[PDB]
Amino acid sequence: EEAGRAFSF
Amino acid sequence: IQRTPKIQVYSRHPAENGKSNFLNCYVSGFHPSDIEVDLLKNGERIEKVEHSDLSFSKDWSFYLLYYTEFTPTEKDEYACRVNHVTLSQPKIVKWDRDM
Amino acid sequence: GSHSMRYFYTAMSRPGRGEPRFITVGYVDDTLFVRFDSDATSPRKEPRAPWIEQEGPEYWDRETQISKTNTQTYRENLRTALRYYNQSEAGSHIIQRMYGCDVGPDGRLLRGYDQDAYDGKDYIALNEDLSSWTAADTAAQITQRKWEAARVAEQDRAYLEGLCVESLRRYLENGKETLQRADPPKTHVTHHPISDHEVTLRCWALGFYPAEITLTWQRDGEDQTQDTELVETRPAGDRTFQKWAAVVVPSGEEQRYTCHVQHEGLPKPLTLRWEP
Repeated sequence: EEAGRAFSF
Repeated sequence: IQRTPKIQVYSRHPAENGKSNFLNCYVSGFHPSDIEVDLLKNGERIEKVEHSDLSFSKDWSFYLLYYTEFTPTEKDEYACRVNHVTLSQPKIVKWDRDM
Repeated sequence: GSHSMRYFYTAMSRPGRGEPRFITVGYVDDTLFVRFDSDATSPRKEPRAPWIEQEGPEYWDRETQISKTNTQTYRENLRTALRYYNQSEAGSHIIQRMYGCDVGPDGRLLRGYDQDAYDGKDYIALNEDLSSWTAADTAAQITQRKWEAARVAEQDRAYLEGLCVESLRRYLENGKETLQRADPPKTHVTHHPISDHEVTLRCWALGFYPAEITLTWQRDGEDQTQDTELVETRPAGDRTFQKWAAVVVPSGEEQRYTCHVQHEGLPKPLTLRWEP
């Protein structure tokens, strides 16, 4: 399972 | 900046004339990800070749497998033809059953 | 044995040809289990291994939503990198992400990862401590400061210690027939004269899983790294991998050469020779 959300650079 | 593909052309199982197999062309170590790969039978493009989903190695370079069913004979010659931004001309690698 | 779960993102801009394509693939060890492609007719997370097919419809909707959100995030990330590197809007660029977890035989976390590249070069990487970052340059430092301010590393750590190991544990059990089976290489040495007094010995490994393998030639018990031609380990297409190592040897001297094979599927390392 993936993490809840990725993050903005 | 940019990295040129390594190319291997080979079968899924040891080749036996008249026995159904898979013909593979594995391209790897390349960057950027756009790449053009054909499988050739006696110099002509095989239709409906499939490929794996775009993946990459620990060094961020990409790899893809292109493949198709084929039944080798003594007479038929096979090859993989690859173009990429790093190459002037398409590169052709012939299938040799001992490679 | 030890296991890994990894997700790989590739986000590729293509000015003049629509919005950047976003592809996610997920792997346990060397087995692909899920994919997402923003260029698909109806983009969804899709199963690519039989043992993941039992996950319920809520799993698929949640995972799909995550990828749709990340498509947007990584497209934004592409625009941002253009700014940080003072680049024009005309060229095509790539951001890649790898994140995931390694576990030991007991299933406890051995190591977590979350790192990115820009145009094939390191950009930023979560350090092994799961609390601090390594930025490759002054552009990535701006991302680092933003991630420190937002406590991103703490969020990664919670994922990597929690859901990452827990879901990988469930996958290993659900897929135990395959994920926890090692297939040893089928091996043989071939012999082909190049000329009157040179022969190629080629040591073959076929049909093995996982991909990790070691193949070496020795001459009178000493390693021949420099004289060995070693191809990259390559996928057969039936889940298994292939590799060979070749050495050119003087005719008459074949028996001075031994091929050595180590693989997890082998109880002990193998030694083989050309067997006329």
